Amino acid sequence: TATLCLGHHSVPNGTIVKTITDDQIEVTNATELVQNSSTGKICNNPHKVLDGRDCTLIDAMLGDPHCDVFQDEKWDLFVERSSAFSNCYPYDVPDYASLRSLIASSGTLDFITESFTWAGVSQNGGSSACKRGPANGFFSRLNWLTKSGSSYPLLNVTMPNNYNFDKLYIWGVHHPSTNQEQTNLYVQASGRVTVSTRRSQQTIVPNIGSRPWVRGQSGRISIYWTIVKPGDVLVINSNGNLIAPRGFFKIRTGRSSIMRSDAPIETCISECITPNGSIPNDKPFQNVNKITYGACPKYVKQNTLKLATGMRNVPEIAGFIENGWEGMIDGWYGFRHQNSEGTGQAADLKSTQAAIDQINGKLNRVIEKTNEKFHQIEKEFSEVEGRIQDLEKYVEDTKVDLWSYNAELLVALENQHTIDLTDSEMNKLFEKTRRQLRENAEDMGNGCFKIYHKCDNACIESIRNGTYDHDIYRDEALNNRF
Amino acid sequence: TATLCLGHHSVPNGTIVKTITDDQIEVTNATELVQNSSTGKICNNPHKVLDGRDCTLIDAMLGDPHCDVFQDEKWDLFVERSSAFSNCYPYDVPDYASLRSLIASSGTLDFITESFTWAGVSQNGGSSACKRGPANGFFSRLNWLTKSGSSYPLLNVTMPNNYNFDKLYIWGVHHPSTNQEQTNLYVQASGRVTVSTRRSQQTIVPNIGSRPWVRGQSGRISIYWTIVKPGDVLVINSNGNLIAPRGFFKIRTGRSSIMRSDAPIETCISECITPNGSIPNDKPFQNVNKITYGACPKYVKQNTLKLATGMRNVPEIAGFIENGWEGMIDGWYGFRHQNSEGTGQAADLKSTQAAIDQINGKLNRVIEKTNEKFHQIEKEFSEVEGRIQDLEKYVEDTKVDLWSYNAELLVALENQHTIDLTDSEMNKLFEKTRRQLRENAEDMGNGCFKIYHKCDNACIESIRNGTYDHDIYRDEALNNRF
Amino acid sequence: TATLCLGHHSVPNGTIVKTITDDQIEVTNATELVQNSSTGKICNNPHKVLDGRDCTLIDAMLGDPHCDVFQDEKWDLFVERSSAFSNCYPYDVPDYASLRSLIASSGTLDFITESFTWAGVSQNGGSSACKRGPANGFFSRLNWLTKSGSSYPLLNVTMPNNYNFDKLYIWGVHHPSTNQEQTNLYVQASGRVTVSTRRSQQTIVPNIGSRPWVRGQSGRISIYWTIVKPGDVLVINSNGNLIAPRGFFKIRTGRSSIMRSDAPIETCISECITPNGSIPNDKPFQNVNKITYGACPKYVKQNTLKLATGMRNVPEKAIAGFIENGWEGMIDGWYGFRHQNSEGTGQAADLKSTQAAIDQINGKLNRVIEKTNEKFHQIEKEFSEVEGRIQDLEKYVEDTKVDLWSYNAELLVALENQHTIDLTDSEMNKLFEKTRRQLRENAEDMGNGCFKIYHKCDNACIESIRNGTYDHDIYRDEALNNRF
Ligand SMILES: *[C@@H]1O[C@H](CO)[C@@H](O[C@@H]2O[C@H](CO)[C@@H](O[C@@H]3O[C@H](CO[C@H]4O[C@H](CO)[C@@H](O)[C@H](O)[C@@H]4O)[C@@H](O)[C@H](O[C@H]4O[C@H](CO)[C@@H](O)[C@H](O)[C@@H]4O)[C@@H]3O)[C@H](O)[C@H]2NC(C)=O)[C@H](O)[C@H]1NC(C)=O
Ligand SMILES: *[C@@H]1O[C@H](CO)[C@@H](O[C@@H]2O[C@H](CO)[C@@H](O[C@@H]3O[C@H](CO[C@H]4O[C@H](CO)[C@@H](O)[C@H](O)[C@@H]4O)[C@@H](O)[C@H](O[C@H]4O[C@H](CO)[C@@H](O)[C@H](O)[C@@H]4O)[C@@H]3O)[C@H](O)[C@H]2NC(C)=O)[C@H](O)[C@H]1NC(C)=O
Ligand SMILES: *[C@@H]1O[C@H](CO)[C@@H](O[C@@H]2O[C@H](CO)[C@@H](O[C@@H]3O[C@H](CO[C@H]4O[C@H](CO)[C@@H](O)[C@H](O)[C@@H]4O)[C@@H](O)[C@H](O[C@H]4O[C@H](CO)[C@@H](O)[C@H](O)[C@@H]4O)[C@@H]3O)[C@H](O)[C@H]2NC(C)=O)[C@H](O)[C@H]1NC(C)=O
Ligand SMILES: CC(=O)N[C@H]1[C@H]([C@H](O)[C@H](O)CO)O[C@@](O[C@@H]2[C@@H](O)[C@H](O)O[C@H](CO)[C@@H]2O)(C(=O)O)C[C@@H]1O
Ligand SMILES: CC(=O)N[C@H]1[C@H]([C@H](O)[C@H](O)CO)O[C@@](O[C@@H]2[C@@H](O)[C@H](O)O[C@H](CO)[C@@H]2O)(C(=O)O)C[C@@H]1O
Ligand SMILES: CC(=O)N[C@H]1[C@H]([C@H](O)[C@H](O)CO)O[C@@](O[C@@H]2[C@@H](O)[C@H](O)O[C@H](CO)[C@@H]2O)(C(=O)O)C[C@@H]1O
Ligand SMILES: *[C@@H]1O[C@H](CO)[C@@H](O[C@@H]2O[C@H](CO)[C@@H](O)[C@H](O)[C@H]2NC(C)=O)[C@H](O)[C@H]1NC(C)=O
Ligand SMILES: *[C@@H]1O[C@H](CO)[C@@H](O[C@@H]2O[C@H](CO)[C@@H](O)[C@H](O)[C@H]2NC(C)=O)[C@H](O)[C@H]1NC(C)=O
Ligand SMILES: *[C@@H]1O[C@H](CO)[C@@H](O[C@@H]2O[C@H](CO)[C@@H](O)[C@H](O)[C@H]2NC(C)=O)[C@H](O)[C@H]1NC(C)=O
Ligand SMILES: *[C@@H]1O[C@H](CO)[C@@H](O)[C@H](O)[C@H]1NC(C)=O
Ligand SMILES: *[C@@H]1O[C@H](CO)[C@@H](O)[C@H](O)[C@H]1NC(C)=O
Ligand SMILES: *[C@@H]1O[C@H](CO)[C@@H](O)[C@H](O)[C@H]1NC(C)=O
Repeated sequence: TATLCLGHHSVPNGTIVKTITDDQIEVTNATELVQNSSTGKICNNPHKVLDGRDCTLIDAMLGDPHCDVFQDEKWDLFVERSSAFSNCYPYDVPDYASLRSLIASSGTLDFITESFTWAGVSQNGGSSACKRGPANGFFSRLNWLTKSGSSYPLLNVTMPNNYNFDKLYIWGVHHPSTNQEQTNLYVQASGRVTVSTRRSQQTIVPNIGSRPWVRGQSGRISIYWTIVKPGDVLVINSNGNLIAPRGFFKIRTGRSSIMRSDAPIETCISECITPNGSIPNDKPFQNVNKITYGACPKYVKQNTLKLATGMRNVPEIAGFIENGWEGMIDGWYGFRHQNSEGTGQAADLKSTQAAIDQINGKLNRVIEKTNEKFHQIEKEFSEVEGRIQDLEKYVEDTKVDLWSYNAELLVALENQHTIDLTDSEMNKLFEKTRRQLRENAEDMGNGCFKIYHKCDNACIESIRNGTYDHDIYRDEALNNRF
Repeated sequence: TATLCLGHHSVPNGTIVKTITDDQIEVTNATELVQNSSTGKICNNPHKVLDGRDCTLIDAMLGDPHCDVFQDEKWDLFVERSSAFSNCYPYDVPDYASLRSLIASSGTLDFITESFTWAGVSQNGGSSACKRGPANGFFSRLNWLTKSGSSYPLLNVTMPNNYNFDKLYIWGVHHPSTNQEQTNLYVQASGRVTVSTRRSQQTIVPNIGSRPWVRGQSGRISIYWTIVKPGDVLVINSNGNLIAPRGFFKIRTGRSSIMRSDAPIETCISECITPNGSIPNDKPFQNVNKITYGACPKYVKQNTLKLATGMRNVPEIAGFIENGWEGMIDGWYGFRHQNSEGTGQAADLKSTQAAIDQINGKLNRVIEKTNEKFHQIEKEFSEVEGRIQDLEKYVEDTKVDLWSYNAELLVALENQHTIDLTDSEMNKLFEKTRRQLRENAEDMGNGCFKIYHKCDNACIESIRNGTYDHDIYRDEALNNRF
Repeated sequence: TATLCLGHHSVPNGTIVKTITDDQIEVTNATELVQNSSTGKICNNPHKVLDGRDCTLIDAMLGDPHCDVFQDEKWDLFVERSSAFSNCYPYDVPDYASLRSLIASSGTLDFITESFTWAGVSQNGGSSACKRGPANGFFSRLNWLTKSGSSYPLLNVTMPNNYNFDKLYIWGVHHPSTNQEQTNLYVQASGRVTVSTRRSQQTIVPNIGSRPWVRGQSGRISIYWTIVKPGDVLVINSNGNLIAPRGFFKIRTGRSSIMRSDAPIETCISECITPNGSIPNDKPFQNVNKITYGACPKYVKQNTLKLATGMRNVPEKAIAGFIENGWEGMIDGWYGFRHQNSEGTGQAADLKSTQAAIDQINGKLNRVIEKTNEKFHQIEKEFSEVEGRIQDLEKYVEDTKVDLWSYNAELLVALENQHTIDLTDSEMNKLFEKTRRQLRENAEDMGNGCFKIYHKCDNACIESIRNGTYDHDIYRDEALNNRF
């Protein structure tokens, strides 16, 4: 007689995962699917990262003197720091967020000076709240007009767009603190500013009243913008309180954006940037921050998700029935034989290769490699606003919940199918071996066959290869069994 | 000889479910996953529910006399009734929804009086449209200023924030019906109101014109609000038409919200509130209302979803092949034996336990227990508005469709796997029994084994336990079978 | 002895699909789930499609002369062309998109004229920028008021809503180019327009200043609207610069909408319309356009998704069984028997297992996904100008929805293919095991899916085995001598 047993490998330290059917099952190998940490640094490649330091994007656009270093800059990602401050004439922007988003998306601050003529007024007004060295100054891209002599005439100027790209104009209106100041700077008791194209118009009447002192001044300035398409024309008509433009900004379509962060910038390479720093993108999910730029993993709420990579781990001649082989390091499935010569062991390459090829590349079949997103909505707020902020928060929360559910279900399903396939492979190998031994062998019921004839080492090798001929040993076996 | 059959339990009345593969299959037990009814009452525990009977939140905030009972109230959920009405001076709020949302989210009406000084004007103006008993009155939190003698001087007042929390100020502007009324109440022919901090400013010019009578009055009032951060200062500068504040409201961050409902409030306990009433949250899905507050099931479009909790139900010695055992009430899987002593029956505990432990707790592996949401967007509207309302409706519709698809797919998948696992358990038990009987038994092909030796009750019990020794009965069987 | 083999059909040209476990597996039949093409025409049935031609919806509402043919029209879908233009007095609409969406959703332009009284002013002002034939004209639904003699008195007019439906009023304000023009047309140096109900009010002060010439004019007009509920009243109070309404529009609730397209309209039937044209809706997914109207498939990013309809396709390499071998010579069913005997070889098919497999395969996708979701009026999804916050939010919402539905479609196809392959394999194995059960001890398995029967099993014996009425005892003893 002889013994031929079939078995599968096991490891001393396994990992616990979750399936559709079982909450905890131990397997021989697993991988983590959620990225949960960052180095805390922002890499300067391959995206062009521009550090704003102590300047906001709007202050750099307007021409705050301590931001003069930012003239005509370009970026892929503009990083705004929390220590930024303003040091010029106090101002406000109706719909600040929209202008900020527009400028950030455009990705450039290229400015072209134009030859405006302002007949009968003084130009280049200044203030002690915006100092350029020792002298009083103002925003570098704006022109503060006041009366000349004792008159402030009606201004009526035009500028056509004879290029083939769009023009962006930034202009403003001054709000004085008293009626006496209004008459002192602009002769008329009530100013008016009108800015129009062939398809749009805006008219502003200034507001008068005392306000809290900011850098010594109780007056204010309001900022507005206008876009002029190719073939159109801009007309400015005003009888007081005009803060004139000095030229226009180019506006482009691209993949630029802006981000708030305090992380330092270092020399390295990374495709995914968050406010916490750069993160690697080899995993499909991340838990670091829902604000991202570049090729990034999808944000989820879970901090860990384990995907099974090997078969179930069963502690440890016998077969595979509730028994694993801790002494096998040559493969996943294999044979053992007990004989007159002695015990021997070998592995099955075909079933191991089939299992590995099935397991490898599993998650790429369902989920995409990397989703690249560049400019998105704001997801953190500093002031309370109401309806629109509520809607933005609701949208983000809904998206996060749905993607977290997707990730959980996908991991559970994949683990279930991996376990099932490994078990089926083992059973198929056992059944094929049973098919080869037609009537000369019997199943012991523990995954092990007993062969009734003399099966030496060459006999076992013939069985393992698949060239076993039962007829040769048929009659003898029929004598041993009955 | 003897007969040993394997079988599974059956029930007289089963339930229909749907799987991935079959449109309808009958099982022995199932559970409903969608909650589709409410008692029609709102429970007063554990959330603090405040009923605004005849008052809206805005009217209670401003100080409508018939809302005077609501001064300095707090809530977790404010319930607005459809029979609420206004009984004071006619008014309107630019961006009513935003102020309503922010007050509701704050969750309190705590008001602190401040000592404003208004020099040269008369205070506490009233109207017959807002009666406090027999006398003419006004909103309790606002101060109506008019001329004193024959003059209305320029008002210029300031108030600093020396606390460590934010302040909310409510103020207003009066719109008269005629120019004569304008000059009669405020000496100047055109009023103006300016309210500012160091970081913001608002200026309002009143509108003059006749309007439809409301409680005898053709004039109107417009309401505005301002938030003052710690370390900032509020400045009010007015030439006329000012409705002054009397103090400030505390504004907080929390989980409070507001709801429109007509359901009565009763003494009970429930964690999930809808406009239809309170609902239990033991099920993962609900169909009652997409407006919810608290720990609630997810809203879906389906009114019923059945999850299988038992094996397939097959109508009814024989085995398990296309035959169930209605006479088995001691377990799920079991043995029957036919012998010289007589027929006998028993149940298998291990396979039953494995099946039950697999079935129990299946849905908790994929879906979360309860998602708590407190303040969300509005989902029902009474007027047509356009762009923003279209966006809100679109967002809600997208969310509902995606979650309904998720629920349908999850139920189908879980039912498929439950059926598969029960079938596999039965087959495994049969194969194990076949393994134990090595050569002394024959498979009848109906799920039954024919034993060709004398197998008495003790022999049956040895087979069932797993201690059956074939060698003892080997030779005799070989004589009987051949 | 005799031979009995079990096998399954195969085809000379199979199709590749993807499952959860395999990147590529070849099956005998598959179907495409994504619609990726259109005929380029919009069908005029069953929806009512109205071609705007050279007019926008707002211009047709206001009464632009070259749009006069659109008076009192109705639609289910309004189609705006890219060659539309305006040919009247220059104007602008604050919140243009909201008014456009409201009118498009209402679905009608039914107008009722009312008898307003404007005492002390002249009516029916016109311009050379808006010509009706040879004469100067104006919008047909608006009345341009102007001074009479040397005075422009204060106007207070009222109109009550005594019906049981809502009223929509469109009105406007004129912005002159100079102060002299302001005093010439309206005596007062600063005009004012107030429009109010019991629950709302709006007041407009006109703006003065020079603007670029549009059809000879530097002045402008601004357009506003007001809704009056049943039992309410409208009051108009003005002392200059008013563009008065002539009546009211009916406003309805329904499923009407508007779409931008240049596709021509033809006589045909189709339930789903896109800017590219009509598309059939027999498939659950589409890749043509994310803008749709009617009963339409869900938009996804993938251009193809193949769902398996048959079993795995195995080529055909002494008859053999189903083990790594298919039967190209079988055209009568999916699973079948073959027998080798003294009379000769014979073949037959199994009807029960084939029927079970087909009934499982048929109608699988309808169990999970709904047939058709009908959507009528939605948000805008393409923009011509940069705006900022709201446009960013709309684009973000649409992108999120598209990504989630694409993931759903991919996962569903993979899961369904996996289960189809599993069910076909299980059916074949079950048939083989049943056949093994019938031959209790009278036959031996060769291990290639084929049994060999030790006794004399003729054609009638084969048929008895196939039917399920084979009795082993009859041939028991004889086989027990052949085997041992
Ligand atoms: C309408 O109401 C507003 C608000 O109340 C008034 O605005 C105030 O106007 C006064 C006068 O212009 C302002 O007073 C000035 O404040 C400056 C800043 O003060 C800060 O810094 C100093 C020292 O750094 C601190 O001590 C102080 O507490 C503040 O923290 C001062 O620097 C100015 O000093 C000038 O006057 C002093 C007088 O002794 C001279 O010695 C100095 O050399 C210098 O000339 C000055 O005191 C006040 O800040 C404004 N308030 C606000 C909130 O901005 C309007 O004036 C009022 N309008 C009318 C018509 O009444
Ligand atoms: C600008 O245009 C508007 C719109 O027409 C005009 O506003 C109207 O002004 C008049 C005069 O002030 C208002 O008339 C008053 O209406 C009150 C409410 O009437 C309702 O209730 C009564 C009884 O409950 C009903 O019979 C009636 O049909 C209404 O349902 C009346 O109570 C007032 O009564 C006073 O006058 C009568 C006259 O006999 C006396 O007997 C009374 O004691 C009392 O003194 C009064 O009739 C009218 O309501 C306003 N209309 C609207 C829509 O509000 C402006 O006049 C106009 N501007 C100018 C400058 O002309
Ligand atoms: C404030 O600033 C604005 C902006 O500059 C000024 O607006 C301009 O006003 C002038 C005067 O009315 C306008 O001039 C007129 O332009 C018409 C259109 O010109 C177009 O078409 C012609 C031929 O088709 C082209 O050659 C031309 O380049 C344009 O493409 C002309 O048709 C008018 O012609 C009149 O004058 C000629 C003079 O020879 C006569 O022969 C004609 O019969 C006719 O009477 C006229 O030239 C100009 O278009 C306005 N510009 C814009 C951009 O709108 C304001 O005038 C200014 N306000 C003040 C107070 O200064
Ligand atoms: C262009 C111009 O007029 N610049 C002035 C400026 C403005 O007049 C003012 O900011 C408009 O609100 O004001 C400057 O300052 C003045 C002080 O020097 C003076 O003591 O008080 C004035 C207020 O009553 C005013 O603040 C400034 O901003 O530096 C002077 C500058 O030339
Ligand atoms: C604080 C004050 O002036 N209160 C007045 C009030 C206002 O003057 C008015 O609401 C401003 O629009 O008006 C009161 O009523 C008046 C009537 O008594 C009078 O017959 O007609 C007036 C209109 O021309 C006005 O309606 C009121 O609202 O009760 C009187 C109150 O003292
Ligand atoms: C109802 C009316 O007053 N219609 C005028 C119209 C308006 O006065 C004007 O559009 C208001 O801005 O203007 C018309 O044209 C005028 C020219 O004929 C004239 O040479 O120059 C005027 C400007 O100073 C004005 O453009 C028009 O629009 O056709 C004449 C019409 O009767
Ligand atoms: C990445 O940075 C964010 C900053 O927003 C961290 O999130 C905050 O974490 C603190 C500490 O737990 C909380 O108090 C805040 O409420 C969090 N903010 C938000 C918006 O969630 C986050 O923990 C950081 N992640 C890593 C891995 O460093
Ligand atoms: C819960 O209350 C809502 C009220 O919004 C009910 O929904 C309405 O039901 C009526 C009657 O079928 C319809 O005419 C309305 O169109 C429904 N409104 C909406 C917004 O869908 C709902 O039926 C109630 N549910 C239960 C279980 O009582
Ligand atoms: C249906 O029409 C849309 C029009 O938007 C086509 O999408 C455009 O295709 C062109 C050509 O590749 C691109 O340059 C544009 O960027 C696309 N626009 C958008 C918004 O995606 C689309 O290809 C058409 N589909 C069919 C099947 O004809
Ligand atoms: C576990 O699987 C990963 C593949 O994801 C492989 O890189 C790793 O070497 C495996 N671990 C062991 C111990 O084989
Ligand atoms: C059906 O299953 C539920 C558990 O989901 C259990 O409470 C109930 O008793 C079962 N019904 C029967 C008849 O066993
Ligand atoms: C493939 O399946 C479709 C239905 O899914 C059927 O119409 C078609 O005839 C099938 N092809 C063949 C060759 O049977």
